[PDB]
Amino acid sequence: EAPLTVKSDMSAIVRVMQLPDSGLEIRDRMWLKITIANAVIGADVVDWLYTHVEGFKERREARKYASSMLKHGFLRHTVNKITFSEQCYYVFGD
Repeated sequence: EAPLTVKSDMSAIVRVMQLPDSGLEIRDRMWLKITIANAVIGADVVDWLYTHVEGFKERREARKYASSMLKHGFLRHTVNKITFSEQCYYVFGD
């Protein structure tokens, strides 16, 4: 299992996914049948956590961690501030 589980340093989690050798990779993705130079959103961030590592009960606990990861401010959305969603392709933040 990945070097994480679920309670790993939120900042450490986002950092991992960012790593070009994590599995998710945040820089290039596909959506709507197009190609973007920076996409992932909580949706992908999740599929990764669960994929790369694990520890969450189910899709619930999983989505719970991802959301908590975004709120922390480790992710950037296109809304008022952040407010997780996992629907509108987003990009890490800082």
